Amino acid sequence: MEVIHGQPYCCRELEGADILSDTFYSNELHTPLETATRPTASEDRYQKFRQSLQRCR
Amino acid sequence: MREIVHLQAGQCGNQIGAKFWEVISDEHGIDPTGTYHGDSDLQLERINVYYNEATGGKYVPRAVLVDLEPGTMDSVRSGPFGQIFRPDNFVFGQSGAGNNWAKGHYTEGAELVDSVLDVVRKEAESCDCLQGFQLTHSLGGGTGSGMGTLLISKIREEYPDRIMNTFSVVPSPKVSDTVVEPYNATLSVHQLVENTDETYCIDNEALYDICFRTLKLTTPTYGDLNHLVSATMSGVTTCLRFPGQLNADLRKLAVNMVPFPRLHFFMPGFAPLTSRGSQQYRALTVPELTQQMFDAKNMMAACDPRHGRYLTVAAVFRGRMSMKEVDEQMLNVQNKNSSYFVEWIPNNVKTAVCDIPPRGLKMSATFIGNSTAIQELFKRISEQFTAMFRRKAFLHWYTGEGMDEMEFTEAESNMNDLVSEYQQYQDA
Amino acid sequence: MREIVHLQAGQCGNQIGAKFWEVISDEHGIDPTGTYHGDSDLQLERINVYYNEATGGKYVPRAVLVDLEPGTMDSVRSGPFGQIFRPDNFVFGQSGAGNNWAKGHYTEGAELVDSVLDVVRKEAESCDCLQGFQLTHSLGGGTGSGMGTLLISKIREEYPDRIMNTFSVVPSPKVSDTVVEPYNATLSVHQLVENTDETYCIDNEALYDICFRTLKLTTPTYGDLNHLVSATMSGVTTCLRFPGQLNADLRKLAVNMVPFPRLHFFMPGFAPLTSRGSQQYRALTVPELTQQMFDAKNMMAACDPRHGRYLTVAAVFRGRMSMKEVDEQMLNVQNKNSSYFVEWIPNNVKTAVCDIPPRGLKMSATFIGNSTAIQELFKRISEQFTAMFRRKAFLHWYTGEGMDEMEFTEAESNMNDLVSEYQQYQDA
Amino acid sequence: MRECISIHVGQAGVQIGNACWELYCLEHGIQPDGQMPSFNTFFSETGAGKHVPRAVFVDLEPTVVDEVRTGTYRQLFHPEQLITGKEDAANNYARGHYTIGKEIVDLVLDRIRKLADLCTGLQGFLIFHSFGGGTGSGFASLLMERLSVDYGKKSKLEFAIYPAPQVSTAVVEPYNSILTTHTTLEHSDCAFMVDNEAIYDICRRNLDIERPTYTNLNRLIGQIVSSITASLRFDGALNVDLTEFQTNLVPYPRIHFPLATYAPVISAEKAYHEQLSVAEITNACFEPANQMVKCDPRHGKYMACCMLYRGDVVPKDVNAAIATIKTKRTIQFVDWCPTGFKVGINYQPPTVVPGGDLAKVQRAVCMLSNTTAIAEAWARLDHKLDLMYAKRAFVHWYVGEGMEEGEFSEAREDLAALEKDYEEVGVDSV
Amino acid sequence: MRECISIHVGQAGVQIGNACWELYCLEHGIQPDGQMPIGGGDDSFNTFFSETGAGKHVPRAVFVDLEPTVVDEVRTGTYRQLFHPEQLITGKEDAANNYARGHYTIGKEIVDLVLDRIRKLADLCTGLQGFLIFHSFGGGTGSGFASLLMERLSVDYGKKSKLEFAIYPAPQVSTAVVEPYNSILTTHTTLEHSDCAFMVDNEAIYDICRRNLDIERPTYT
Amino acid sequence: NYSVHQNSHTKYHEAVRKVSLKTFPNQVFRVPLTDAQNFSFWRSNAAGARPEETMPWIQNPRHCLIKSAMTRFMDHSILNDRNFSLY
Ligand SMILES: Nc1nc2c(ncn2[C@@H]2O[C@H](COP(=O)(O)OP(=O)(O)OP(=O)(O)O)[C@@H](O)[C@H]2O)c(=O)[nH]1
Ligand SMILES: Nc1nc2c(ncn2[C@@H]2O[C@H](COP(=O)(O)OP(=O)(O)OP(=O)(O)O)[C@@H](O)[C@H]2O)c(=O)[nH]1
Ligand SMILES: Nc1nc2c(ncn2[C@@H]2O[C@H](COP(=O)(O)OP(=O)(O)O)[C@@H](O)[C@H]2O)c(=O)[nH]1
Ligand SMILES: Nc1nc2c(ncn2[C@@H]2O[C@H](COP(=O)(O)OP(=O)(O)O)[C@@H](O)[C@H]2O)c(=O)[nH]1
Ligand SMILES: [Mg+2]
Ligand SMILES: [Mg+2]
Repeated sequence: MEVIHGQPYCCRELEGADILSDTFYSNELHTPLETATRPTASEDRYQKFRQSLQRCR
Repeated sequence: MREIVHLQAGQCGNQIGAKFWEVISDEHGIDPTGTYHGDSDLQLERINVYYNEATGGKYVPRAVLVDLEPGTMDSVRSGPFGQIFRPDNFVFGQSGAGNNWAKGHYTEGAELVDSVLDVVRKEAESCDCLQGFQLTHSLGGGTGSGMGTLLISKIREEYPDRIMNTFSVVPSPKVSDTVVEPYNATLSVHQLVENTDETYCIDNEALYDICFRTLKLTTPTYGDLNHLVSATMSGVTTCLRFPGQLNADLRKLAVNMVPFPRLHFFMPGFAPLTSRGSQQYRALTVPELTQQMFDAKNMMAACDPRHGRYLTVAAVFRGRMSMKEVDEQMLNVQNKNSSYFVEWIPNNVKTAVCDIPPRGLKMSATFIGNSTAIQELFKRISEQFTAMFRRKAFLHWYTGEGMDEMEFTEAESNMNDLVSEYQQYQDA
Repeated sequence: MREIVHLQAGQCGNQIGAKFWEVISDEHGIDPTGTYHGDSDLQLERINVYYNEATGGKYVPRAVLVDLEPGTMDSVRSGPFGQIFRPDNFVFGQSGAGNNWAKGHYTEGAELVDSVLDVVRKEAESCDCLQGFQLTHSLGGGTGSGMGTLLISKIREEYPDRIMNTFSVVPSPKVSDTVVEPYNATLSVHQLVENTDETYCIDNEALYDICFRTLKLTTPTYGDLNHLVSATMSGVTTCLRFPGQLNADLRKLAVNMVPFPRLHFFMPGFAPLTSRGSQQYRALTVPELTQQMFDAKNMMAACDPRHGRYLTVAAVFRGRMSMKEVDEQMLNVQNKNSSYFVEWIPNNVKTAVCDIPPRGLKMSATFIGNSTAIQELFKRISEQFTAMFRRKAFLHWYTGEGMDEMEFTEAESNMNDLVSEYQQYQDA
Repeated sequence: MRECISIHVGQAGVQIGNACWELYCLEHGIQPDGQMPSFNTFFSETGAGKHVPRAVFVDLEPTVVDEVRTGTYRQLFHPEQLITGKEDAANNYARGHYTIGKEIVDLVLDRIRKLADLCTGLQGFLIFHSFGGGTGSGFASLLMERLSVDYGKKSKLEFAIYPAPQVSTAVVEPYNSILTTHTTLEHSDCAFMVDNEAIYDICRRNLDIERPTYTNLNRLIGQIVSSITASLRFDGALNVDLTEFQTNLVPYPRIHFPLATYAPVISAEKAYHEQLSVAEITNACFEPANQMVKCDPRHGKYMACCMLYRGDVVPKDVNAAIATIKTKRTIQFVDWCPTGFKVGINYQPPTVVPGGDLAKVQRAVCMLSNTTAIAEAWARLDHKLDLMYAKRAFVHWYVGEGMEEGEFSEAREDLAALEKDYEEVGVDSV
Repeated sequence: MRECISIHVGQAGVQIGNACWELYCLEHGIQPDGQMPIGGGDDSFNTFFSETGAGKHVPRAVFVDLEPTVVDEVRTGTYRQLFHPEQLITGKEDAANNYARGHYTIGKEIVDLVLDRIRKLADLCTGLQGFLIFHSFGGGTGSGFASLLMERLSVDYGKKSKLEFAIYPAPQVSTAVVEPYNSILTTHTTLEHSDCAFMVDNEAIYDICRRNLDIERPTYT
Repeated sequence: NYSVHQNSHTKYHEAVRKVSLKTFPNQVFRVPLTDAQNFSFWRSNAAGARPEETMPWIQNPRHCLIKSAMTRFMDHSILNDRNFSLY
């Protein structure tokens, strides 16, 4: 369920995968000095990012 | 203005280059949806180097993703930054190669190279001014080594005055990942000592050792591994996307390094790579990055520089620094280590800076080394090829579907010419 | 005050007109109940071109709707935009033509010509200043193929100076919808090369190729099939209805595209065609628009332009766009495709730019092309005709309804003359 | 609007009618008693709210029409529309064509005259007869000879039950088959013909049902004739009227004998396990195992083909389905017809007959094909007569009821000329 | 896209396939009828199953055996609605551990139907990579008719990977007496038309499920 | 299960070929009689009975492959028209 130009659509399936893959999982130690956790660093941040963005197929 | 066409061939390229777009999307402050969200305008003037304009603040990368099977292409469409790519740039066949160079170069590749070439020339013809190409692949299989060499050979005859760079992965000494690795590697290098401008050499076990010892990582994922290659490959092309006190673009880094038209096999490195607990115990200055740039553990290839000599090195520094200390640091390095640099070249060091380091660090530097100790890796591939080829190992899967053994003999002699030339240039 | 009388005979004509009047009602802001609900005054000034007067603040199209069988207009009346049609143009009979050129032109269609001529004369003398007569039909059927050409012959007598545009569906080489199709198309085009002024060849498989390779539609209904022809039909006569900075009506197209009176068969095309999912990665600008108009795969007819040489070319642009790019890339496409143009005509491109776009688009264009590669279409239809006539394969459904054997020979002789005239002018 | 008058003569015709009208009053929502709780093409209207079918039932016996008159259909048909004879023809062309068949043509013709003035635009006749017996052979010819002169140049298409190459339920089968074709040549337009053995092999191969009967046999033919006249009732992308079956499938005046094929013939168990795209029912149409006429198509060459598609079908993939067939080297066509095909699209999905055996599917193809390979069936049907007419078998039942001995000889040489014309037109011109 | 064709031949094919097609619908959410009951997508079953318009998932497997008595329990079991019954091909008599029977006498006619179903499965195949033939070296249908299937498919489908299975006869024991004949006869004509043949021994699994998987009196499970 | 074979062998084989038996061998016998019966006995085939709700220990998130829209279109093309060759 996304809103496009103010009017709601209904989804059946969403983009990507619900889980984070392990071939696209880099630890945060490569970018230590950052201040807002990138969604490729941990699974909770990916889950909140997937909650934030919804797109049908 | 200046503009690089990107290509990703095989599973290795389709993962590593995907991680590269992951790591440079955040450098230019671009969301997965592609809408620009940067806080400074400074990261916006040179977007056109790697991205393409679309309406409403959308930016779309240029990348012709090619592999003979669709599974690894659909894996990267499922990622965090997956929808940025243009779907008509996705080129994929029906059946896989089978980790054989012959099927990736003659059987299936000849029925698919026309379309990927057409998309490549579509992206290159819509260019304000063309500078060069980019390719991520490996020298082990058939869908990354049989297709990448064919693509490079096809590109070279159309744009011969531009520079093509293949960001290749070389076979590992202790443990292999494919049984027919030397057969693929020798034929791939035979097509890479003649066509492309300069390649990079990445070993898997060198990065394994780096994340085990230097990074102190207990469980290194493949993202943890590809992020190193992404950083050391994004650090080279930073002189044409951001200002600097001494900017040195790709063709600048091309004349400075290769002295003779066959000796262009390189070795990268990344300076600031520290463990989690050693952040407070290590100061961050230019000399404490030169201690890691020239470190033998930090080299991403598995040859120790102490068994050979350097011809020229490069060091694309990034950030807050003057360059008395940069230049005097490289001066000290060339002075104290004097016997390991060649005597017939007076100044062996190339330096360049920019004042935009990579995302998440203060200061960084990307080492690049053209050492004469790389001959041992080619020597290893040569006697592995000799050991398999001396009494007809796994050959009929190549011999039965397109070429005879004269091509193998010619490629082996071409490989053995290179080590002899390296030896004759090592002792002046 | 420059009006067009719209005619449609046959199932093709009825359905394509049902889509066309949807497009025109969308452009001029006509509610399907008939009321006018446009927002700007620019849609009101030239509503006279396609519409007439009603009472109560409504508008009635200037279209006659005829078919010999009462089934198709039963669906058109209950269609999506069928309530705007006036009930008095619904003229018809009670029996179908049945895919015969003899049942539409000589016996069954001959007793209905007076009834449709009544309404045609009534709507033609009611205007201020007519310009032309629109006709949509099929050359492979029996109603539109036989009766439509009879209507054309009857109209060219009474109006000799008025121009004529016909939008004809053309047979297929791969598959076929009518078994007796080579016998109707040659007889229809034999009546079309000497009476009409301006003819458009529309193929159905070219539309299938567009909907499957460009539009990327997996289940294309006939509404999406006919919307392309409807868009071309609305884009040809856009300058008569809207202000433009380079005006071009139907007669300007006729003089710029017909150098010799018997060479007036065109290949239409619609510019900004793209897939639904790949819209946001498809930044539309006049370079890529004029690139898309001139491929071989964006043509409404199956005859490939790369095997022939163009004679004259028109391209009517719609929407707010500048003129430097328009003229500059017509210069570019003329000087880069000079091997596909004729040397004896210096400038081979006709351009026109209006200031109003199609509803839902913002920079659209319509490509009209007179090319000598259309000779292969008539060549294959002459081969299909001569492979059936020499055995008298299906002849007796004609000779049993007042035909001659001295009519098929004349039809194939006119076909041969048209082919030889198209071929001769290719030598320069 | 569009119209169809269907005539059901003979035992086979009336029993086929009992199933096709079974289907017809389901496709439109009208009860067995003609009540309703685009239909004008096959059903009339009565001011109180009934629809009365536009068909006549005629048989020389009462024992098949009385079960219609006393069954569940007694309030649907008009009582005078069910013409009843009193003595059968007893498998004689003579009885149905000269003696007793001549007595009740004046009532059947009267009823057709009173059925043809209530319709605004009529354009066809669907005569349901069989080549076997007497009233399906003699009375059908007697009706042809009068409909060809009392109405003019209307379409006159017949559905027949052809004799199988070995299956036959009579001994005078070649005699009755050799004389009806002396009226289905100059008075006919196109003869949609099927046999009975091929449908048996379909019902045991494609359907997993043994010991089939006539009720199961007639529902497939009912589905075939509903697919034929579907475009007159429900609209679609490419409607097909009755007037261009005749001018598409008939190249030469005497060559009008196409086969029939219903593509998705599967059980209710298999329909949910197999998806049936339009690219594979089209290939099943040309499958030799799926023929409803026992004539394997690969000895001969195809002349003209007509495809009738129903339900949720789209023109693009069917276009591609024919596009892959003309490239097949096994399905071989005739040189002088480079065109070959004919398609027609209807939007209504097929409906299952109550208590039936066909599954609830969403697409259907009905394949009508003139084929050179039907000449072998005539080549054995004349061989049967030449083995029978040598010793004058069974002739005294024919010449004893208003027939000449010399008619059999002229029938034989006419059909020999028909076979010779069939061979001559199927040659490659060079 | 990527998928492979399973052919289960003989008892040692079908009794392993009963484990395989239990495990496969256990890995996914595919129910025994095949009707799987918001989030992302799932297109992982395309390697073994094919989706129809009715929502039902049919496996890409053909169950062929000359004997009727050991295939027929899958028509009576749970996976009756899973399979399409035109793949469960049964004969009337077995080969009785004759290579000559299943290779020359009885099995010579069933070939035109199993290749028919193989063509049916391959026409629905988007991208075909491999085959999965589950035969044993012991009996007649697993040795005679399997080799005939391989020699038909080598000339039918050209250069596609044909990976088979083999229950290799034991050193010190055998189920039947004529097995050393049948193994040589089934490896003489398979050595040229095959690409790879997996090798599985019986009592090696018995000692594995005696020592490691410490369960006494093991059986077919 | 009585209604589909009627104590007749021929009716039993017809109902086996047509799939018409209404009872699975889990309700009648509280043990697998046939050995081949044990490869289905735990599975409850009532309507939609799952091995997740009953016995909630074998749950395992699937790292499944998502076929892209481009590959879905390619599959549909190669299935429907053999003459279409995209890329
Ligand atoms: N398909 C089908 N064929 C039938 C049916 N009933 C009879 N037949 C065919 O009709 C043939 C019997 O001869 P008919 O032509 O019906 O005899 P008749 O012309 O009606 O003459 P009478 O029996 O005296 O009424 C048989 O060979 C059958 O093939 C039926 O219900 N369905
Ligand atoms: N452990 C185990 N072995 C089996 C099973 N089914 C078959 N086998 C093996 O099959 C081998 C012999 O092959 P056969 O029993 O003759 O089977 P076949 O080769 O298909 O020949 P047929 O018996 O005629 O069907 C024996 O050595 C068994 O080990 C099973 O369910 N469990
Ligand atoms: N960094 C990285 N290396 C990989 C990945 N996948 C494979 N490799 C390396 O690539 C080498 C051979 O890859 P290969 O299987 O031949 O890929 P292909 O050429 O595309 O078929 C192996 O030594 C692997 O270590 C990956 O996802 N990331
Ligand atoms: N593109 C397109 N073609 C159509 C449509 N309807 C019918 N046709 C074509 O028109 C032909 C049918 O001939 P038609 O004119 O209907 O026969 P007639 O009405 O008896 O003259 C076939 O070849 C179809 O391909 C449509 O909506 N769109
Ligand atoms: Mg009868
Ligand atoms: Mg057995």
